[PDB]
Amino acid sequence: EAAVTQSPRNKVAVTGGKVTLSCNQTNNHNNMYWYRQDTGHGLRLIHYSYGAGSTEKGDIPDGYKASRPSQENFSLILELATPSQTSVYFCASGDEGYTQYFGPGTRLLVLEDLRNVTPPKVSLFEPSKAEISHTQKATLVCLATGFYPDHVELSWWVNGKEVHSGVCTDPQPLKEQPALNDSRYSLSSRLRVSATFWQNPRNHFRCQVQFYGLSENDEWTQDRAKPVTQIVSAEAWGRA
Amino acid sequence: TQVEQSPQSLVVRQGENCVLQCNYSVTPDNHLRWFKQDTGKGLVSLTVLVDQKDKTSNGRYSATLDKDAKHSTLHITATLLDDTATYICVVGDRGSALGRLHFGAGTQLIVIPDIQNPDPAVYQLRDSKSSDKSVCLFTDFDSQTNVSQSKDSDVYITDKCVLDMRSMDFKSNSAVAWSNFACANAFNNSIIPEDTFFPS
Amino acid sequence: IQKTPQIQVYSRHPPENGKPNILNCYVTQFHPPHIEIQMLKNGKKIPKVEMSDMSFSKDWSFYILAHTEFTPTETDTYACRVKHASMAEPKTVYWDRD
Amino acid sequence: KNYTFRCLQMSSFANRSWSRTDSVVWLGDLQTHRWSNDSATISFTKPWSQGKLSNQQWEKLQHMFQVYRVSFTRDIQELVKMMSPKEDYPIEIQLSAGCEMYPGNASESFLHVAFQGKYVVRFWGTSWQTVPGAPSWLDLPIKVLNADQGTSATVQMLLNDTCPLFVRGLLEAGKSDLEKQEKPVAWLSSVPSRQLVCHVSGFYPKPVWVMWMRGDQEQQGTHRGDFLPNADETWYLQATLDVEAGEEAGLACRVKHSSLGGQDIILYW
Ligand SMILES: CCCCCCCCCCCCCCCCCCCCCCCCCC(=O)N[C@@H](CO[C@H]1O[C@H](CO)[C@H](OCc2ccc(C)cc2)[C@H](O)[C@H]1O)[C@H](O)[C@H](O)CCCCCCCCCCCCCC
Ligand SMILES: *[C@@H]1O[C@H](CO[C@@H]2O[C@@H](C)[C@@H](O)[C@@H](O)[C@@H]2O)[C@@H](O[C@@H]2O[C@H](CO)[C@@H](O[C@@H]3O[C@H](CO)[C@@H](O)[C@H](O)[C@@H]3O)[C@H](O)[C@H]2NC(C)=O)[C@H](O)[C@H]1NC(C)=O
Ligand SMILES: *[C@@H]1O[C@H](CO)[C@@H](O[C@@H]2O[C@H](CO)[C@@H](O)[C@H](O)[C@H]2NC(C)=O)[C@H](O)[C@H]1NC(C)=O
Ligand SMILES: *[C@@H]1O[C@H](CO)[C@@H](O)[C@H](O)[C@H]1NC(C)=O
Ligand code: NA
Ligand code: NA
Repeated sequence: EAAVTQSPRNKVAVTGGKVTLSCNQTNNHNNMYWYRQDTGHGLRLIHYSYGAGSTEKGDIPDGYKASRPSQENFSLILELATPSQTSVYFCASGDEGYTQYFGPGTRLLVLEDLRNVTPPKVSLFEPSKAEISHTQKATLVCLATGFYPDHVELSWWVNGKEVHSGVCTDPQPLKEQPALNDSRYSLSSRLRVSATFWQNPRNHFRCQVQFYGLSENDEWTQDRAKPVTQIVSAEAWGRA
Repeated sequence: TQVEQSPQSLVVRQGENCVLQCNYSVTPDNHLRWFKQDTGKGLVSLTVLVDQKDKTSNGRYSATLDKDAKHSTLHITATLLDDTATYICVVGDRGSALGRLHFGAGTQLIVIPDIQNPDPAVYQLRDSKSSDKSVCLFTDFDSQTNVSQSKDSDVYITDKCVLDMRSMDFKSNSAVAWSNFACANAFNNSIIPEDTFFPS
Repeated sequence: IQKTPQIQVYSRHPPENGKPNILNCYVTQFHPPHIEIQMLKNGKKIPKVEMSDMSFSKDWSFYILAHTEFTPTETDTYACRVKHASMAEPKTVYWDRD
Repeated sequence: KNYTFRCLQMSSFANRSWSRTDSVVWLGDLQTHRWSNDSATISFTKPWSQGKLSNQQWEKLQHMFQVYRVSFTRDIQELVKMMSPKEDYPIEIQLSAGCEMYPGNASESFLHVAFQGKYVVRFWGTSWQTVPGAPSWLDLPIKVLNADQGTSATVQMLLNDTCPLFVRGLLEAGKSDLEKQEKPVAWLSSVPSRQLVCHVSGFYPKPVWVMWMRGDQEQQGTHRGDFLPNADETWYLQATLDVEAGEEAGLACRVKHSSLGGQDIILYW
């Protein structure tokens, strides 16, 4: 019942830039805790708080500042972001008891430079008639291409509602040019439905890629469109 | 680190049981908690053990704690695909908020699903907008089949991935290939079943 | 709040000139427990004075017993000097055989 | 017949990092244990200090205390952070824990806590509580401490079961030391200002009787001082009488003590 929320959920930042990770909790818990999770390590405590105005150093506080302006909100501030702060950050809260209630986590990537950031192109590939004939099933394939960096969330939407059943997305994007320094990525996903579901012309199918890039405040000196955090999608209607 | 987990990683087949272990040196040791973490997701508490010689159960999950040995095991009975995750052991040094948590680095479990009726095929799929572009979908192959990268570096092939149509109780493997190229030639660098359907 | 230590100096056995004895310095009623106790012969620090473990009474005030071997004479003076945060200057209490 | 067993803990926290914890243990007026900050283990100060505990029972008990000392130290430090900035270093904490032993297998256990030299907190029944006069801010520490069921269960067993049992054994094992008789030696002196002093030293146990006397007449001007300890676990006492100079002769100091067995000490001036 005691829920904790984190914002943003995903962030791309530049070295030397400022990053604020926010944590909100409406349980009236005095105590809040910031952790980072890195491969080959358990969660490590950065900063904690016993109440409003209170912040305390954890195990690895260097390069981080904490802020507890109210009971509800605990902020983690990276004044001068470094690549070594690329991580997944978890916030937690609790009362006097021993249980800590964890938020859903925040993925942070700190790049050296933002020059290569590019949003995806998204295409939706319609099921083959052969598949429908052979299996009585219909697989849609979604393809996101030409994006950098690799921080995307791909999701499937049928009639304005997200579907999870019959979905599978590549565990990681693959590199389009493995030879090159800052290769663009491609990601694919499948949605499989029954033939009759796809054959229904009132079923609207959409593949959505949430891309994480620059904020409105980030400086941009290049010619192309500013590669901001955005959604790119592709859609098709069912048909007989 | 005062909390060590074993194995580091393991692969099991659907229906099999597995044992995950936790060894710690944390003093004092008020309680031990097991978390499940799906890839790119948060921490889901499975159980908490508190007693000197404790035993808990939560559906197909059961756990033991032996404080004298400073050792805990998590048993997963009859693994399902959705058990694919990292399992994290956490020891708390106090029965209150004055405590610090001590996290293990986790154990990666992969459960290979049972493919009931394989029907391997390679289909061509066309772009909803511009029909000139296409992908090749290798689907409905057995978990025994391995999908290799292409020799051509202008061809792209994904690693195999399994989807679950829950309502139909149906699972199928697939892989995708595209370029700028025929579907007959797409998976030439892979050892694919001989009965693979290539529609005309 | 800090409380001013009481010092009591007394001999273990009946004092007789030229006869080895033990001199006790009993310091009580102080808070906080950080204290420095010196036993002096003719104003000079006596070496290797034994200290009891610090303790406290029912009223939560601390006490400690310093003691040393001494041989009283007609000339020699013996004193106990205590510095404690509750006092601006160190307090000296002289052994009076009478 | 009634002996009080006292475990006395003194903890000083100078700042966020520096702290020290020292403990002494008393059965009546005899020291049975010492636990210096510098020491990993509890020291016996008597041959019988282990009581009737086996080596395994003692090791388990000591280990519990070892964990406690480290834990207590961190807990105070964390509670200070929690109340910030209401309370600040330096901080002195005292614990007085033990049991009073009555005849016929009866006892009362206690655990009292003083903060900055003032009794504020006790363990009673199954939980921590503040006592009358305690500041309100302590309500949060008490809430946190009471959240820890494991500590609660441990303390309960410690106070209800362990103390009485341990002390029963201590009384058996240390019988000869507890019941020892040591003879007082007296001597007289005078400081003009005149005031006569009767020194009584080397007696055990504590109960004693000292009065200045003219023949058979108890001089009601006798002022008994406090009981002062010797290093050898005997007691010192002095009784003073204020007199007019010239009226010295005829005065004696009578000392009654259980060790003399009827033979009172009389010293004439
Ligand atoms: C008491 C006398 C008995 C006689 C014994 C024989 C005497 C021999 C001589 C001994 C010489 C030593 C002298 C020392 C004198 C001091 C003695 C009095 C202190 C007694 C308190 C002992 C507490 C013991 C517990 C402890 O260590 N807690 C500590 C560790 O706990 C952790 O570890 C355990 C391991 O046992 C528990 O897990 C295991 C567990 C889990 C679940 C269950 C069900 C059971 C177990 C626990 O749940 C787990 O949280 C815990 O940190 C306590 O909070 C310590 C502090 C207690 C003191 C509080 C005083 C109040 C101060 C107010 C502060 C106000 C100031 C504010 C700025
Ligand atoms: C240990 O002994 C205590 C009581 O003994 C007292 O406290 C000790 C710490 C020592 O200082 C002793 O010298 C002292 O005599 C037991 O505490 C008692 O527990 C029971 C329940 O376990 C309490 O009953 C409750 O009453 C309340 C009403 O206020 C109800 O709400 C509850 O439902 C429950 O019935 C009882 O009040 C309590 N006694 C006191 C005075 O607080 C303790 O159980 C015992 N522990 C063990 C494990 O032996
Ligand atoms: C009192 O004892 C404690 C514990 O033995 C001391 O704390 C340790 O100090 C050492 C330095 O010698 C550090 O290496 C450790 O990190 C500390 N240990 C623990 C468990 O915290 C403390 O310094 C002692 N106090 C004094 C004043 O000597
Ligand atoms: C904390 O207190 C000690 C002793 O009072 C003192 O020497 C020092 O200023 C502090 N310790 C350090 C080194 O921070
Ligand atoms: Na804890
Ligand atoms: Na404070």
